[PDB]
This record gives sequence, C-alpha cells and structure tokens, in this order.
Amino acid sequence: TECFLAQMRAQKGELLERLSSARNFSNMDDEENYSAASKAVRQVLHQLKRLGIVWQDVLPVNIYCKAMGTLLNTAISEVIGKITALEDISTEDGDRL
Amino acid sequence: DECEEMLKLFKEVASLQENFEVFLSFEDYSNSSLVADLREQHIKAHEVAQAKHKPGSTPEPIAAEVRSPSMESKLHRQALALQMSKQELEAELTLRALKDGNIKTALKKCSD
Repeated sequence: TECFLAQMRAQKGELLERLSSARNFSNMDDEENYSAASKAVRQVLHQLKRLGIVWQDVLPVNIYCKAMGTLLNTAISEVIGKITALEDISTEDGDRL
Repeated sequence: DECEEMLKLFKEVASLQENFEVFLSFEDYSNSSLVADLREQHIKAHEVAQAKHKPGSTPEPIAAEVRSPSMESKLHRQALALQMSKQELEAELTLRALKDGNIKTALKKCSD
C-alpha cells in the first residue's frame, strides 16, 4: 500500500503544478489569461490520459477506477475553489469560464 | 420530438439573428447554402484575425497592460450556433494554410 501511494503523491505534485499557470482564473477578458488557462487544462487532461493508458489492464477494475476518481477529484476541486474565490465575473467571463 | 425540433429551429434562428443581425425567412434560413457561406466567411475572418497578429511590423501601443478580448472567443460565440468545435476549426485552418503555401503552420497544428 505505502509503495503505491508514494506514486500517487508524486502524481498529485504534478497536477497542481500544471495548474500553477491558471493565474487564479481571473481577468478572463484578457487573451493571455485565456490562453494560459487553456494551457493548464489541456495538460491536466493529457497527463491523466497517459497515466490511464499506462495503468490500463494492470490494476484491478475497482482500484483503478477508485484511483482515477481520486486523482480527478483533486483535479476538479482546485478549479472549483479557484472559481468560488473570484470577485468579478462579467458577461465575457461567464462564457469563457 | 416536434417541440424539441421546433425549439432547435427557433434557437438557431435567434442565435443567428442576435449574433449576426441577419434577418430572412425560414425558407432562406433552413437553406444550408447560407449556413455554409457564413461558416466559411467567419473561418476566413478568423484567418485574418490571427494573420494580422503575427507581427508584420512593429507593435502599436495598444493592449498595453489592458489586453483586448480575444478574437477566438468572439468566433466561438458566433460558432456556438454553428456547432463548430475547436478540432474542426483547427482542421479547416490547416487546409486553408496549406492552400496558401504555408507549411509550418499546418504541421504545427497537426502535431498539436
């Protein structure tokens, strides 16, 4: 068990770093703030895609799905916290978000 | 099903009217020729909205620390009615750049 979770914390320590370019998801009207936000989101999904391909047909069905759900929960709960901590959301922001 | 189809038709009509100020009849609306023409017109518009932004000259003192809204977002506002995703937009841009004789811009988009 402890050997496996050591791989999990190593992987999480990547996803949040890939979200470091999210810039707190503020000022979506700016084109650079939209591009740098898309850069983080593409790479977050790409990391999980390759990890799932690597772990495909290796772990049992229950544990594979649970580990993937656990990683995706951390991926999504950071974006949710960033959005809920915002202050100004205009009409343009409500479309790009 | 009748109500869902009628809702879809009025949603398309209202989206095309509000985002483009184009007003015609339903026989002219359902005609796919105008839909394709407006799709290719705003594909070409997106071509220029980025082509002018590759620097052909020195940058102007505009969007300095206050950046203007992206042209891609406005194109996507228009295309939400057109039901064109990012993959199809990139596919069309690749072919259009290939017809222009620009090799690197097509290869980079294919690689991405």
